[PDB]
Amino acid sequence: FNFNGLTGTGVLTESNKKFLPFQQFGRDIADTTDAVRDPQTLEILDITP
Amino acid sequence: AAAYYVGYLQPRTFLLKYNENGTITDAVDCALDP
Ligand SMILES: *[C@@H]1O[C@H](CO)[C@@H](O)[C@H](O)[C@H]1NC(C)=O
Ligand SMILES: *[C@@H]1O[C@H](CO)[C@@H](O)[C@H](O)[C@H]1NC(C)=O
Repeated sequence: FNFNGLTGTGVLTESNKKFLPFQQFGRDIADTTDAVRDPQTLEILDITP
Repeated sequence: AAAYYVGYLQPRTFLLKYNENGTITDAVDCALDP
Protein backbone atom coordinates (compact mmCIF):
# COMPACT_ATOMS: atom_id res chain seq x y z
CA PHE A 1 0.00 0.00 0.00
CA ASN A 2 0.88 3.67 -0.54
CA PHE A 3 -1.36 5.97 1.52
CA ASN A 4 -0.56 9.64 0.84
CA GLY A 5 3.05 8.70 0.16
CA LEU A 6 3.42 6.33 3.13
CA THR A 7 4.36 2.91 1.76
CA GLY A 8 4.16 -0.45 3.48
CA THR A 9 2.84 -4.00 3.52
CA GLY A 10 0.05 -5.72 5.40
CA VAL A 11 -3.64 -6.51 5.75
CA LEU A 12 -6.27 -3.76 5.86
CA THR A 13 -9.37 -4.19 8.02
CA GLU A 14 -12.35 -2.03 8.94
CA SER A 15 -11.77 -0.18 12.21
CA ASN A 16 -13.80 1.44 14.98
CA LYS A 17 -11.44 4.26 16.01
CA LYS A 18 -12.67 7.85 15.80
CA PHE A 19 -9.95 10.25 14.70
CA LEU A 20 -10.28 13.96 15.31
CA PRO A 21 -10.63 16.03 12.12
CA PHE A 22 -6.96 17.12 12.19
CA GLN A 23 -5.50 13.59 12.48
CA GLN A 24 -4.51 11.27 9.62
CA PHE A 25 -2.40 8.46 11.15
CA GLY A 26 -2.19 6.59 14.44
CA ARG A 27 0.68 4.83 16.19
CA ASP A 28 1.35 2.08 18.74
CA ILE A 29 3.84 1.89 21.61
CA ALA A 30 6.55 0.67 19.22
CA ASP A 31 5.98 3.90 17.22
CA THR A 32 4.71 2.13 14.07
CA THR A 33 1.61 3.07 12.11
CA ASP A 34 -1.48 1.05 13.05
CA ALA A 35 -4.47 2.97 11.70
CA VAL A 36 -4.99 5.15 8.63
CA ARG A 37 -7.82 7.18 7.14
CA ASP A 38 -8.67 6.60 3.50
CA PRO A 39 -8.00 9.89 1.65
CA GLN A 40 -11.06 9.38 -0.60
CA THR A 41 -13.84 7.56 1.30
CA LEU A 42 -12.63 8.99 4.66
CA GLU A 43 -13.08 5.61 6.34
CA ILE A 44 -10.52 4.38 8.88
CA LEU A 45 -8.64 1.11 8.41
CA ASP A 46 -6.42 -0.98 10.68
CA ILE A 47 -3.07 -2.23 9.37
CA THR A 48 -1.91 -5.65 10.54
CA PRO A 49 1.28 -7.56 9.65
CA ALA B 1 -17.92 42.51 34.28
CA ALA B 2 -15.41 39.71 33.67
CA ALA B 3 -11.92 38.56 34.62
CA TYR B 4 -8.92 37.02 32.90
CA TYR B 5 -5.66 35.34 33.90
CA VAL B 6 -2.14 35.28 32.47
CA GLY B 7 0.54 32.63 32.83
CA TYR B 8 3.92 32.05 31.21
CA LEU B 9 5.23 28.84 29.65
CA GLN B 10 8.59 27.15 30.17
CA PRO B 11 10.25 24.08 28.60
CA ARG B 12 9.30 21.02 30.63
CA THR B 13 8.84 17.25 30.48
CA PHE B 14 5.30 15.91 30.93
CA LEU B 15 3.91 12.38 31.14
CA LEU B 16 0.46 12.38 29.51
CA LYS B 17 -2.19 9.66 29.64
CA TYR B 18 -4.39 8.71 26.69
CA ASN B 19 -7.60 6.76 27.22
CA GLU B 20 -9.31 4.17 25.03
CA ASN B 21 -10.81 6.94 22.85
CA GLY B 22 -7.61 8.96 22.45
CA THR B 23 -8.50 11.76 24.88
CA ILE B 24 -5.91 13.12 27.30
CA THR B 25 -7.30 12.64 30.81
CA ASP B 26 -4.26 12.93 33.13
CA ALA B 27 -0.73 14.31 33.17
CA VAL B 28 2.32 14.42 35.45
CA ASP B 29 4.86 17.26 35.62
CA CYS B 30 8.20 15.52 36.10
CA ALA B 31 10.19 18.56 37.29
CA LEU B 32 7.95 19.50 40.22
CA ASP B 33 8.71 17.12 43.12
CA PRO B 34 10.88 14.06 43.78
C1 LIG C 1 -13.16 11.29 -3.95
O1 LIG C 1 -14.21 10.60 -4.63
C2 LIG C 1 -15.04 9.81 -3.76
C3 LIG C 1 -15.97 9.03 -4.65
O2 LIG C 1 -15.26 8.10 -5.46
C4 LIG C 1 -15.76 10.73 -2.80
O3 LIG C 1 -16.55 9.95 -1.91
C5 LIG C 1 -14.75 11.55 -2.00
O4 LIG C 1 -15.45 12.51 -1.22
C6 LIG C 1 -13.77 12.27 -2.93
N1 LIG C 1 -12.71 12.92 -2.16
C7 LIG C 1 -12.89 13.48 -0.95
C8 LIG C 1 -11.67 14.08 -0.33
O5 LIG C 1 -13.99 13.51 -0.40
C1 LIG D 1 -14.88 5.41 24.05
O1 LIG D 1 -14.76 4.07 23.55
C2 LIG D 1 -15.61 3.12 24.21
C3 LIG D 1 -15.27 1.76 23.62
O2 LIG D 1 -13.87 1.63 23.40
C4 LIG D 1 -17.07 3.51 24.02
O3 LIG D 1 -17.89 2.59 24.72
C5 LIG D 1 -17.29 4.92 24.55
O4 LIG D 1 -18.63 5.33 24.32
C6 LIG D 1 -16.32 5.89 23.88
N1 LIG D 1 -16.49 7.23 24.40
C7 LIG D 1 -17.22 8.17 23.78
C8 LIG D 1 -17.85 7.76 22.49
O5 LIG D 1 -17.35 9.30 24.25
